[PDB]
Amino acid sequence: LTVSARDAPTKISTLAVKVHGGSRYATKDGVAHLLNRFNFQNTNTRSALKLVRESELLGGTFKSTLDREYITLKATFLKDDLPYYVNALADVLYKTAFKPHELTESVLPAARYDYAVAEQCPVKSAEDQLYAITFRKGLGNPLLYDGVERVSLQDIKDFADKVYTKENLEVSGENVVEADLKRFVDESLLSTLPAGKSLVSKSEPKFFLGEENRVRFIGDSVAAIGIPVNKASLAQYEVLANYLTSALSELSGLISSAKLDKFTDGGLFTLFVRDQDSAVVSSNIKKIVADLKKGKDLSPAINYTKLKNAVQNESVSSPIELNFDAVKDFKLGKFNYVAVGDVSNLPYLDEL
Amino acid sequence: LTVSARDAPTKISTLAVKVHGGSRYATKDGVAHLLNRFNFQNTNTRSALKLVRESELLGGTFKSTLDREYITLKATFLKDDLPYYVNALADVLYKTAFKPHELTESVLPAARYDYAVAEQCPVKSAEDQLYAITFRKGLGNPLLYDGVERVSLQDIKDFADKVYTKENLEVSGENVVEADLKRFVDESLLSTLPAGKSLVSKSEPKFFLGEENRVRFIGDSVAAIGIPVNKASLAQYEVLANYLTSALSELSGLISSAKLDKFTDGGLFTLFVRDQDSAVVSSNIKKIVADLKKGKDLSPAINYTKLKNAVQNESVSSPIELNFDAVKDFKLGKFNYVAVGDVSNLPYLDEL
Amino acid sequence: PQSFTSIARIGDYILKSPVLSKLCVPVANQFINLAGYKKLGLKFDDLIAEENPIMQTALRRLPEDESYARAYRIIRAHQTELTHHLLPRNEWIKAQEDVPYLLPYILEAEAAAKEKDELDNIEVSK
Amino acid sequence: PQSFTSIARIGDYILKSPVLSKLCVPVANQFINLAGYKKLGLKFDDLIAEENPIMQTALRRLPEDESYARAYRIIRAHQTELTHHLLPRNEWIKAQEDVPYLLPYILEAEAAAKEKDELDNIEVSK
Amino acid sequence: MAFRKSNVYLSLVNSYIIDSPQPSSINYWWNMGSLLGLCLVIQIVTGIFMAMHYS
Amino acid sequence: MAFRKSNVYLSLVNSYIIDSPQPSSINYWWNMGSLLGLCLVIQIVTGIFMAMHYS
Amino acid sequence: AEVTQLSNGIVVATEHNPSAHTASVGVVFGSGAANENPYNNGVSNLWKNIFLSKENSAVAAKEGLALSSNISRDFQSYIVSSLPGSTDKSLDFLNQSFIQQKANLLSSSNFEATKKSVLKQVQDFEDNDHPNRVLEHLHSTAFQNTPLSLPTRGTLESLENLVVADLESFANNHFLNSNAVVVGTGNIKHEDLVNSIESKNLSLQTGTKPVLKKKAAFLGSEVRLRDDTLPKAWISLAVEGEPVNSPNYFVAKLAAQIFGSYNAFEPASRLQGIKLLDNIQEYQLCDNFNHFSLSYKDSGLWGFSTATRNVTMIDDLIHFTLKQWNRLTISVTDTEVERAKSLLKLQLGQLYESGNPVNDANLLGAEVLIKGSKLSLGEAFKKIDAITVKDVKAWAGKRLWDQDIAIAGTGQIEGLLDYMRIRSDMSMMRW
Ligand SMILES: CCCCCCCCCCC(=O)OC[C@H](COP(=O)(O)OC[C@H](O)COP(=O)(O)OC[C@@H](COC(=O)CC)OC(=O)CCC)OC(=O)CCCCCCCC
Ligand SMILES: CCCCCCCCCCC(=O)OC[C@H](COP(=O)(O)OC[C@H](O)COP(=O)(O)OC[C@@H](COC(=O)CC)OC(=O)CCC)OC(=O)CCCCCCCC
Ligand code: HEM
Ligand code: HEM
Ligand SMILES: CCCCCCCCCCCCCCC(=O)OCCCOP(=O)(O)OC[C@@H](O)COP(=O)(O)OCCCOC(C)=O
Ligand SMILES: CCCCCCCCCCCCCCC(=O)O[C@H](COC(=O)CCCCCCCCCCCC)COP(=O)(O)O
Ligand SMILES: CCCCCCCCCCCCCCC(=O)O[C@H](COC(=O)CCCCCCCCCCCC)COP(=O)(O)O
Ligand SMILES: CCCCCCCCCCCCCCCCCC(=O)O[C@H](COC(=O)CCCCCC)COP(=O)(O)OCCN
Ligand SMILES: CCCCCCCCCCCCCCCCCC(=O)O[C@H](COC(=O)CCCCCC)COP(=O)(O)OCCN
Ligand SMILES: CCCCCCCCCCCO[C@@H]1O[C@H](CO)[C@@H](O[C@H]2O[C@H](CO)[C@@H](O)[C@H](O)[C@H]2O)[C@H](O)[C@H]1O
Repeated sequence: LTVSARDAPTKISTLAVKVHGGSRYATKDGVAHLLNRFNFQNTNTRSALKLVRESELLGGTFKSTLDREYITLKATFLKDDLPYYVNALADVLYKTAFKPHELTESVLPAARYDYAVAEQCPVKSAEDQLYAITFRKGLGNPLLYDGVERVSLQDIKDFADKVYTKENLEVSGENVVEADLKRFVDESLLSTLPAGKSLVSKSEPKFFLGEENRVRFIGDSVAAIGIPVNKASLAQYEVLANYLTSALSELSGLISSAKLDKFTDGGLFTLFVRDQDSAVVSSNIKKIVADLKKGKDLSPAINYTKLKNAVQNESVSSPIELNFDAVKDFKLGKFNYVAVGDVSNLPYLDEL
Repeated sequence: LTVSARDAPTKISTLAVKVHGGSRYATKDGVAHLLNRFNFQNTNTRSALKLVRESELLGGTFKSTLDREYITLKATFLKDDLPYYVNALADVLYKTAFKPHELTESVLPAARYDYAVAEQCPVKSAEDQLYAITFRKGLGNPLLYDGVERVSLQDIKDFADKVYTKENLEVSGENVVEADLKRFVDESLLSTLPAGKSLVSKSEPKFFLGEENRVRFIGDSVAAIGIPVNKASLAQYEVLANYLTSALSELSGLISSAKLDKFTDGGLFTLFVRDQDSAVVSSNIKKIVADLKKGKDLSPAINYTKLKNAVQNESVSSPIELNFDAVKDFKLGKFNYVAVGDVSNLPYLDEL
Repeated sequence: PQSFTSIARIGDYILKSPVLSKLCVPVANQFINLAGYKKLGLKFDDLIAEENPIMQTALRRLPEDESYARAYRIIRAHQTELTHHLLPRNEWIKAQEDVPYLLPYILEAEAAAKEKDELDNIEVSK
Repeated sequence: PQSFTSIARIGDYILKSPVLSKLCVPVANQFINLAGYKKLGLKFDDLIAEENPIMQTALRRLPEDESYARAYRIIRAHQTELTHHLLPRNEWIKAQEDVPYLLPYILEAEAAAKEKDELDNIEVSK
Repeated sequence: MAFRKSNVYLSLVNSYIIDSPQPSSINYWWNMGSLLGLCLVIQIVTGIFMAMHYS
Repeated sequence: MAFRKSNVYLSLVNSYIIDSPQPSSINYWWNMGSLLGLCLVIQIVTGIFMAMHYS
Repeated sequence: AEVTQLSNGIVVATEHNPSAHTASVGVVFGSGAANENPYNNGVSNLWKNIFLSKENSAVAAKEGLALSSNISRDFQSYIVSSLPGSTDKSLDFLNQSFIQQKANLLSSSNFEATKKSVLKQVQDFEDNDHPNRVLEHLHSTAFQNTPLSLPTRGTLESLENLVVADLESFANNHFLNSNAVVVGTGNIKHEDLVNSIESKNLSLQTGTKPVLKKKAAFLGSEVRLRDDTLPKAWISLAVEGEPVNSPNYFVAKLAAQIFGSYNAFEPASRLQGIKLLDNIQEYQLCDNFNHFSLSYKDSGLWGFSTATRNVTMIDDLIHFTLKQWNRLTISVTDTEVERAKSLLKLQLGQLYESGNPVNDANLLGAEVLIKGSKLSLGEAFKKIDAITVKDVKAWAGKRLWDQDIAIAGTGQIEGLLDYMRIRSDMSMMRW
């Protein structure tokens, strides 16, 4: 039941209730996604309809976001209305109705929409694959519900019980007065929630190297590499991602995307090469790997990464990385690889 | 242009023109499938409709079958009408029209159907995967056309030119007088075909071991193992396949299917475990592998295999016959593994 | 077209009152037995006119097993009616079985509809 | 009504005959110029009545690029017609461009339909 | 499809008098409408024939 | 959908004289049909009113 | 909470944000796509891309700087972002890009490569971005043969005919001191920036004034780009709206908020207090729609955009939408106006109180170029709260009721009826 808030003389404020219940904690494939979609549906005392109509009248909006680590309930509104939004978000964690008709009429269809959109983006499929082969159960769990594993209404409710606890969440506020936020949170049903366990793991996750998986897909082809990174080794991978996607590297024009997904217990570096032509993907990926294997100096990209890492001002509980002033060289060692698309004409891990 | 036949005093005869143009030889993914579907469509001198109406009045039917190694044009008819069918099959290889409208109106839809039927059968998915990870580019080619690799009308015609040559096909006949068959084959356009070159590789195919691929799928889950086998080790895997599937083995009730696909340059042993419950699939595959690693005495299955192998044989081009007598023991070494279905709850090659 | 919300409000008021209850329930019991729908294998909730948005919402939300059973009772009743007979006594719906299985779905839909109408016409008092 | 196979048979006979060709073709050329369809941006094949199976088969088999081009000529012709004007001289279809682009598709469809009819009515002489 | 369904005029006849899905339990009271149609026909026909002799 | 489309009677009026897709190029010769409908109406109306005074 | 602005030849505008961990410095020119002609159309987009060129970006990256550039219709920006302590390094880069040098970036190799890239981007936009492509054509038809009709990215035809001389020619005519404003946002001190700029001499380069053109004018019209091979129908429809600084600037934005935006796939979007939603959800008339009130220097566009797979009911989608618009003139309710006020404040707040310095730099620069200052969010909120039902009705009575419309569409638009059927729906029959 952590509560933080930065203040400002603005007219708009944002409230966030971050719950450690992302896909990494999903008991069954897709339950975290379904729960995310259930957020803001009817609560025992207020319907989804009334919530929307009331919030429009006072000037505010709600949204529930899902990522590998969290399920974030966010509210954006006019500053003086803080108490209303604290209670609204609290009511979601404490008393959502979870009616069977809501699952069939709103939740499932909406989750199908999310999947359908993602299904047509080969890089997202490649990313899911990278997580799966590098970590397996846990961090490698699928982000979205695709129905391969049946998830019932009860499964969704059970996951809510497992994840919606006082010890498993952090309340954050932007352009909000901390003193009041703390007072309102203590008066809300948030403090009435059971004080379970923090699902956050301290130890480093088990990982795998030299793994590969191929997926046939109609559309653009993608070749991607994933690398599990240590808590201490994450600063050099951050600079690497920015360096690789900056004008400082000759191969930036060869990569579609590169980034470092950071968690409290480590991270995952992902690099994607996407193009409609399988030959172009093959040449690009082969060149990238060969170049990285030969190694390079990341020192020139230090000041640049500092700037880019800082453009993430919205985040409150951001992982501090004063490790930047120590990174210099990088040499590509072992990694994981996934081919998606015209697989019969894409490189195999063996060839790299 | 091999021509052989076995006669008998019957009413019905069958004629086959085996062509080495199965998926293993496919220039692009699915082209062999498309060519197989194009067989019996219009020829330059006779429409598909006339062929059907004419052969019905005579008392015969045509069929074109595709497998990993062959594209087989077969005819089943009343004995005395042999010459008509010899010429009919010859006309297909020599002069099919390949009209653009035939590709859109008949060939593609028919291939689309074949795919949709196979798509819902996870063992067939697992089998394609097994062939893919073990052999890759060669025999690892997808059996059917799925559209990941665009195949044009010209590609189909190019493949026909590549595969429809005198040195690349074998003519077989059952309940047919060989002397007459050879005469008709020589008089037909089958003799006017360009004398290209046999595509049959005499050397043993490149293979891989310890490889795995995981495929998410809604439906029954399947865990399969594939083992590349030499021409010499062929007989021992034949008895093994029959053994594991017979009442002689106490694990036959744990496996859905087990067989040995024989080619002139080697083969692939495949074993499949299928069930709606992933927990059952997990248990079974783990036990099967554990017991096979423990070693097994195949001697008792020798007489059974001679019987089963004999019934399986019918074509005048069956593999190594007398080789069973020397089989004795078996111990599972290295192999390839594929998981299809509820992959998040299926075993990994690691734990096998 | 009297709402079920209105019907329940009046009915509950009668059931909660010892005086009115002992006075009305017996007459209601006789009314139902004379109605004769149970002799056709029907439950009262099967009799509700369904050609309206509230009922369509209710029926859509009704769980599958109950929906199949309601379907059978309706078909069987039509067959019995066309033959101008009543069902065999043992197939009659028993008083204990004449349960308001659809009522809760109906009341829920009515409450939601009522709220939407109120919200669609809310006045703001500055 | 008259099949294109029949029109071609008669026409080819005239065309392959040095005598008739010199006597008929010039008349045909004047007939076509007086027709005026080219002044509306149309090719003769655009004029063929399409509400029949043969033509629908032909039009479906017409390659995309030519199909889009035919669509434009038809639309532009309707717009020009409704304004009661002709297209500017430079937009008129030239004799070299008035090609029978659809005819081969029509003839093929007719030949197939003729054969189907023959096969549907074949007699067996025992 | 059948001509009674394909033809522009017959389809209406088929839709109202042939394939029209009727509740299996309607009783004889549901026969009055057809009787009213018969009545209208009787009146119009007898009326017209009498009109030929009326002043 | 619009009332002119959903209503059983107006949907007929809409399909025949409001939303009916017409070829953009039909000329004035295509106006004779509506004129024939007008003629029939003129004849029936003037005829009925005269019938009231005819023997 | 305030915005400072000083002058000494060069107009400097800053907006200090303590909660910011970065700073942005740049120059915004009061010229954009609307200052180009049909033949050099895309020259500004060309400038943007050479500024973001690899050679130039590498120099900036070495110094820990990030480059940004936005091409709009009335304005144009070139921004450099850095940590608060490196604001000086940003100005040194900015000085080298415009003052010190102005032909190093225009080398044959760099120009040809950049030109080749933008040509690819524009071809992509044209072939794939249907909703935005349709909105661009709305502008093209609505303001045809007028400055505002030119697409910001330029056109393929004019783009491929562009040479280095066109870039220099445009730069000489528009990249002038009298047409610029140096902006500073994020964690920055007004004094530090004004003194760092004043540090250098550079005074002789100025005096020149930009070229003048013709006034933007709205013309009721339509452009239809039917494509039966696309899976949906995408259309944008609008009337002449309000220019920036119009007395009805906020009333127009509030009116647009009354009908707002919608996404059929988002559960909460379907529950909004928008009466139009009752009419369109029954048969699912569209996948999404968004109302807008686009304001520019000379004119504006008020209307909506929508995408739909319901190709046989487009007429109902358009009919119901326009019938709702009719209500703004005769029956819009007090509650609808109140709901819109709240949501308008929320949108304005999210636009102006973003945590992004580059967004603030663009907004600040663009506004100080037109009115010599940036209106406070506080004063905007007060104007919004003062809007009455009568104000909305008077505005709609002149802007919407029986007024000409501009329409643009692509995809399966066979069901989109002729212009007059749509135009007629801009009013209702009365006694
Ligand atoms: C002067 C102008 C009218 C002249 C034409 C009128 C003709 C029809 C009007 C009568 C009517 O509609 O009565 C319907 C009423 C309902 O009946 P239900 O559907 O529940 O039948 C089940 C039946 O056994 C099925 O039986 P089923 O089809 O197998 O045969 C039935 C019966 C039908 O007879 C008729 O013609 C119909 C009345 O045929 C017979 O076996 C009779 C042997 C002589 O049948 C009755 O039970 C009659 C109730 C009497 C009320 C009459 C009041 C009139 C003032
Ligand atoms: C006769 C007793 C029965 C009474 C019924 C009368 C009903 C009218 C019958 C006439 C008819 O159907 O003629 C159609 C013929 C075709 O025309 P189009 O489609 O090719 O026109 C293009 C127009 O310029 C569009 O032009 P727009 O629409 O802009 O105005 C057209 C014109 C229409 O006039 C009419 O109402 C029809 C005559 O209005 C004027 O400019 C007239 C100025 C006083 O119109 C013509 O162009 C006339 C050609 C000669 C026909 C002679 C009739 C034989 C008896
Ligand atoms: C719904 C249709 C009709 C009804 C309800 C109806 C009713 C009547 C009635 C009640 C009478 C008086 C009968 C009597 O007491 O003698 C009558 C007379 C007459 N009706 Fe009709 N009628 C109908 C249609 C027609 C039509 C279409 C004509 C065609 C002209 C017609 C022609 C006559 C004539 C000539 C008489 C006078 C001879 C007579 O009294 O029977 N009727 N009608
Ligand atoms: C299709 C519509 C009709 C046509 C083509 C038609 C035609 C005619 C013609 C050619 C005449 C002779 C006019 C003369 O030379 O004076 C006539 C007379 C008459 N018609 Fe009709 N008529 C039609 C409908 C009707 C209708 C519905 C009635 C209803 C009773 C009617 C009642 C009369 C009467 C009373 C006369 C005698 C008075 C007169 O001569 O004008 N007509 N009609
Ligand atoms: C420019 C002129 C302006 C002046 C105005 C005066 C002229 C009047 C305009 C109205 C004209 C309508 C005439 C057509 C008519 O009534 O026939 C309708 C036949 C229905 O057939 P359908 O078009 O295939 O429609 C759909 C129906 O076939 C589907 O069947 P269902 O759902 O049962 O609905 C059926 C209609 C039944 O009624 C009849 C008799 O057909
Ligand atoms: C406007 C008037 C309203 C009246 C509505 C009454 C409807 C009854 C009409 C009867 C049509 C029967 C057709 C049966 C048929 O086609 O099936 C034919 C068989 O028809 C027959 O056997 C002849 C039955 C004789 C019925 C006598 C007609 C009575 C005339 C008086 C009615 C005046 C209105 C197909 O039979 P199948 O199904 O065994 O192959
Ligand atoms: C039996 C059939 C014969 C006649 C066929 C010809 C059809 C002509 C019908 C005319 C209807 C016009 C309605 C216009 C409308 O609703 O649009 C209304 C506007 O109507 C008007 O302004 C009135 C125009 C005056 C109509 C003249 C009456 C014609 C005299 C009758 C001739 C027939 C006997 C909607 O207009 P808006 O699109 O601007 O919003
Ligand atoms: C309120 C007025 C009445 C309402 C009109 C609707 C009710 C109509 C009921 C009438 C029953 C009579 C139907 C018989 C006609 C069916 C045959 C037919 O349409 O064949 C027609 C040809 O008909 C004619 O030439 C004249 C028909 C005149 C009918 C005069 C009563 C063939 O049309 P067909 O459907 O075969 O079109 C080919 C599609 N490939
Ligand atoms: C020879 C002619 C044969 C007739 C062919 C039919 C041609 C139809 C043309 C008629 C045009 C007139 C239509 C006006 C009526 C439309 C309004 C309507 O239906 O409202 C109706 C109610 O109508 C009535 O009560 C009386 C209608 C009598 C009309 C008598 C002329 C509302 O119907 P609604 O569509 O809203 O559905 C109800 C909800 N279950
Ligand atoms: C058929 C037998 C003869 C019947 C008599 C003829 C009928 C005449 C009807 C005349 C006018 O009916 C009248 O039409 C005008 C459109 O022209 C309508 O006007 C409506 O659309 C116009 C735009 O075109 C808007 O300017 C106006 O503000 C709006 O109210 C008006 O509200 C309606 O009241």
